[PDB]
Amino acid sequence: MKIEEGKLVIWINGDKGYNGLAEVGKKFEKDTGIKVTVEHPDKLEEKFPQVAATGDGPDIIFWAHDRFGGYAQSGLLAEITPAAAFQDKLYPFTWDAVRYNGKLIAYPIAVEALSLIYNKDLLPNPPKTWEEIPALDKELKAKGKSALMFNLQEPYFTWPLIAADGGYAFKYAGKYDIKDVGVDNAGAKAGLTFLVDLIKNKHMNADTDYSIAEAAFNKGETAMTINGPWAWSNIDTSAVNYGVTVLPTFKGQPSKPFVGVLSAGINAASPNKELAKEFLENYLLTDEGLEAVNKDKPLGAVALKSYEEELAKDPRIAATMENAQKGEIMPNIPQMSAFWYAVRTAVINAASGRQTVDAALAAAQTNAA
Amino acid sequence: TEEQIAEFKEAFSLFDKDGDGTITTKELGTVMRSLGQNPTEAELQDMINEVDADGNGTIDFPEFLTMMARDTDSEEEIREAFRVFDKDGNGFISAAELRHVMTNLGEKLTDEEVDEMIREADIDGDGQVNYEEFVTMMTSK
Amino acid sequence: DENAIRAAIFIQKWYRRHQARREMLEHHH
Ligand SMILES: [Ca+2]
Ligand SMILES: [Ca+2]
Ligand SMILES: [Ca+2]
Ligand SMILES: [Ca+2]
Repeated sequence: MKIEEGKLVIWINGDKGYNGLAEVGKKFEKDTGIKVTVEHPDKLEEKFPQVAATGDGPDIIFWAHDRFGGYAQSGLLAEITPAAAFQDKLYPFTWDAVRYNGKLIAYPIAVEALSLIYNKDLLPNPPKTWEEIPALDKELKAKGKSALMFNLQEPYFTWPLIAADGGYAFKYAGKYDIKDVGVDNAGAKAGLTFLVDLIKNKHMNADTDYSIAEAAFNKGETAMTINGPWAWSNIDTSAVNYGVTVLPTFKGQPSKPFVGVLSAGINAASPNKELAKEFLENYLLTDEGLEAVNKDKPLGAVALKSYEEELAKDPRIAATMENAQKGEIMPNIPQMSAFWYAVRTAVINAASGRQTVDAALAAAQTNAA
Repeated sequence: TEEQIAEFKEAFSLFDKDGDGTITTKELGTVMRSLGQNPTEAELQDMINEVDADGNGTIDFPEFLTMMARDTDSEEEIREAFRVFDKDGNGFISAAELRHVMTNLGEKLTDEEVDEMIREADIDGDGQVNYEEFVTMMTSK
Repeated sequence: DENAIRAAIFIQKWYRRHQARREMLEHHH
């Protein structure tokens, strides 16, 4: 309903296992006296700031961590107090996704990142290396196929390669440095130059977007794409004989995809902060709690070590984690908006030609302000 | 709000199927008949003259936007939208009825997306969307 | 009135929200 002292109200997006989360609220209600209402309102991540301290928010909100930094800056999130021994149960790198001004402000739940997706019928062994991809495309083009198609319009999709040799968004101990912006170092330039030589040498096309690349891979026309777990469901339906694996290296260095951590925050205006902590620790963030959620809709890879090791028996899950651990935590600061717009323009202009990779990156370096 | 402007531009595109920036009466009648309605050319022309401040025979997006802004009882319109989905009048929108209308409109959804739209709308978990559930989603904005 | 156009826009909202939601989960458009 509205927030009431002695009950919990939870917000989580419609695509997650909210009926699985409601089962965990039921068990919590069985054990304690405490009722739990799991809700999935539309646009909850937009409504939370409008409504947070008027009593019509939730005690608990699940979202991608990168929105929580803005929330924390507006004073909407309680500071979280998990003991050192609770924190050990989760992979250490996930705790770095839920800090703001050094303070913990959410519980990590699940982890997502881009991976290399490949057609095992067209390419039984995936390339370990970005550099070996052009040759592959020569071989596949001679069979009427192509090596690789992924979305070239969104910096989120091309950033794994631009970052591999030394690029980054803002330099990370436990706070971000909005001065130190790594889009113009030699690494970023070498990464984007390779991407651009791919297009120049006609191994990829600058206009390819999400829809174009998904259709191609799911019809068996290209041997690889780059995508996240959200995309597996359409690939299953396609019945393409596909694998999911670690991203190709570049100049011997791992591709560095952005990491997104589904996290649970506690409303700073809540009179149920202790019950919320109790519900999240040792009900949700447990093998059986994350399982009830996963059985409703799959979480992908999880922050909780013990249950990830079970889920990672699926090698697509193992691959998502392995790419996450090699990746860059998406900054949760609001200057990310300037970074996004800056780098979207640089890539489209550089890839569209008539724009020096060196020039576009210099201007993108500036436009983060 | 600019987020809502974009949402309305998408709604504009449903009618402007050739994407020339204008809505004709032919484009209007194509969508309404896709929804099982039976308008005359006169009712089609009237619907467009009401919005077309230019006098040319078409609605452009500024005209469309000005009109969307202009309110008191959207309840009727939402009820009318419910009734179009609920073609057998049994009080519940099923996956089949959702798919029926979306395919009539040219909206591409996989079976899983249809099922997922049903699930999220389906507050009480009976597997179908009743009127209050429909209203909950339609009024989020 | 413009009852029928508004009703049709309302009918389409279900698809707009699902589409916008899907794009954000797939990190694009
Ligand atoms: Ca037109
Ligand atoms: Ca006009
Ligand atoms: Ca029915
Ligand atoms: Ca229902």
